[PDB]
Amino acid sequence: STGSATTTPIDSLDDAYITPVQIGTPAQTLNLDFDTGSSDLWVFSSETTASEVDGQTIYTPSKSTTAKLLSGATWSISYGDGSSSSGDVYTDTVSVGGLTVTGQAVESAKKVSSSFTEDSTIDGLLGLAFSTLNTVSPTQQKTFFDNAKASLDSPVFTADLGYHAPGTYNFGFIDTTAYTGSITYTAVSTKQGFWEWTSTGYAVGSGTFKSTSIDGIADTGTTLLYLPATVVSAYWAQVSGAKSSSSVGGYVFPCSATLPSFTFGVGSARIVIPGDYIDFGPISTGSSSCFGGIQSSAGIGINIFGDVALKAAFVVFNGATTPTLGFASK
Repeated sequence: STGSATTTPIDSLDDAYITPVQIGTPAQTLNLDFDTGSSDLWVFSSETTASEVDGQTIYTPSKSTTAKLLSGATWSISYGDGSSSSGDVYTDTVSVGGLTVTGQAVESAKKVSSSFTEDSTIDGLLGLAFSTLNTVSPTQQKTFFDNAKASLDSPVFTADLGYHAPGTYNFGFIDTTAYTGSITYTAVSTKQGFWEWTSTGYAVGSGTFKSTSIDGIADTGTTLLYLPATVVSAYWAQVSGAKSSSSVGGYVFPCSATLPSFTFGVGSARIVIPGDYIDFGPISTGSSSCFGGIQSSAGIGINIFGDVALKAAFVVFNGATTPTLGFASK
């Protein structure tokens, strides 16, 4: 089998991407944030505290004839950005882009943190990291990809995120028309439950390539590109007027400045992030100070190749017995 779904930026800055997902019988369609950095499929629901729902579409398991309470099961997550949520668990039928899983754990939120309430466009998350990070207790549950894997034509999914435009998540096949050149594959460590890999280095604009190992994760659920302070300092040094602002909490720059591209290495191959991808607009409405899309990972404890980086590539998440990551230009 295969599946193919369009993924759409939630706003004009590509702060996140939503993908429609069919849950239950009859189908309830929710727009979920596909997140290769986490491993829970959780949704706004009829069980969510009323005051914490503000425009989201909810899953109502009582209206799904295929829903079954996973007795005794609870879940609770606190993301790397101070956001959290918790609740109970149902198993139900979940379809993405024509690909159907029966008995998928659907984690129904009783509580969500304010940041989720405040984002009306995101109805929940669909985790695509490794199932070892799933938070369901007492019995950890599998991700949508893990459950689909053996049925797929090939045990892979691909992320093709757009810049200020829709893109595509495919399951079970590689669309050879969606990228240029070849796909370069690179080793993955699953030791922290992430799609974790080592970039071979970077370049700033037309500058010379610096060969250096940068261990980090491919994370569709993180907006920005978080890299070591040395690397980030070297980037913003080439933007006149750019400064790191403690009050804002990162590098900012005047919108009149021209942003250089940023290149990262995948083996001997090179992915070029155009300068425009690194502009995240005024820090506040009407400000001439713009927020940067490349920021320091110091104090995160891990480097994160988020949407800023991934949307410059066609990315293969290969779930073979030994997982690997593939990157192509597009």
